[PDB]
Amino acid sequence: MRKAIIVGVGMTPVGEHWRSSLRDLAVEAILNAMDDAGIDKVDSLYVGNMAGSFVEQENLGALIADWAGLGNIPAVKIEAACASGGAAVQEGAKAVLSGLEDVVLVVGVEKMTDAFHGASFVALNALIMRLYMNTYGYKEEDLALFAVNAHANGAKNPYAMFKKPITVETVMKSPYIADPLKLFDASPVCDGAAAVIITTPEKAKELGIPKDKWIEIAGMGRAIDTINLANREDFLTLKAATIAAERAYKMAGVKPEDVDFFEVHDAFTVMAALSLEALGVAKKGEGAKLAIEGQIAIDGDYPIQTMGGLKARGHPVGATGVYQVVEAVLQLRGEAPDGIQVPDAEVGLTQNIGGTGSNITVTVLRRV
Repeated sequence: MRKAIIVGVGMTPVGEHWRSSLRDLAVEAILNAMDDAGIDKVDSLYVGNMAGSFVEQENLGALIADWAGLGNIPAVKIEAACASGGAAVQEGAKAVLSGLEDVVLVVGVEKMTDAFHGASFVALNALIMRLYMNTYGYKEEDLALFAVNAHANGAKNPYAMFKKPITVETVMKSPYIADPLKLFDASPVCDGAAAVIITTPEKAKELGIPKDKWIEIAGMGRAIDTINLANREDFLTLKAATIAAERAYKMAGVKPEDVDFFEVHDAFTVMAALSLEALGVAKKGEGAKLAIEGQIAIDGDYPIQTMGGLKARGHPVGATGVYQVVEAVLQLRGEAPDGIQVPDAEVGLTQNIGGTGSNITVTVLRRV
């Protein structure tokens, strides 16, 4: 009958950090998260990374524990493809919820500016894009609003990689990657590191962290779907998203109408729309309609991409899931950058998609 609360969050700017190492980014996020809680030591470490790889950087937990000076603590790496970050937080909370560890650190870190499966993935998302518009009567210009929303909300975010707003012709005149899909329909590949500190409220009071910093892990859901795309029920439905979302909603006792913002996997514009359809917010075929009707703005009914999303804050795969959770915490605490603060945030949601829908994580955070 325990409860799980995040008491510290920290992150690095997302960008092309050519001169930085995986270490510098990781330890930065960790230290900046252990001070947000005022903490000196953690009990265990969970790591998210979907490869930066010296291969010697495949024993990542022990490296990071050494680099951040945590001690001879337990540490492991969680990986669910591009949802590892999203999953590591979940595994981290289970540790505290188990009763075996009282302060748990979760760090996501990715350096893809190193210093076949991207092309195929792009072409697949693009066939999905043609399917979505042709089926539901949408146009490219409609889905472009998802990029405009992200670039707006990232323009007010010091940590984003893309900090200037844009117009729909900015995307409609970007180079095609696919014939539906363009440069600005697609999130950037980049570096970054984010970190979260999870505890139980008893140890939290024992350590003197004010209840003003506590954000509760209220709902957790994670599900797989088939890797074989010829055995999927529908291409315009992400089934793992729905299953995980249902589990997390039931666990937290909320409904989609109760939650005030959604950090979704807007790795491509089609995925933001499909994510909203699958998370319960919109009906099948009406995911992009919210974008046309503007309801995805900060002040809107269904704010998404609240600090830039994946398209503007950036997609450092495997820290993305941790970034989605730190920003949600910062939106639930009131400590959100000026210009992007969801008005009166009590419940927030986060969604990390790995593979083609093969492993999806949903988490529901509540204020306490």
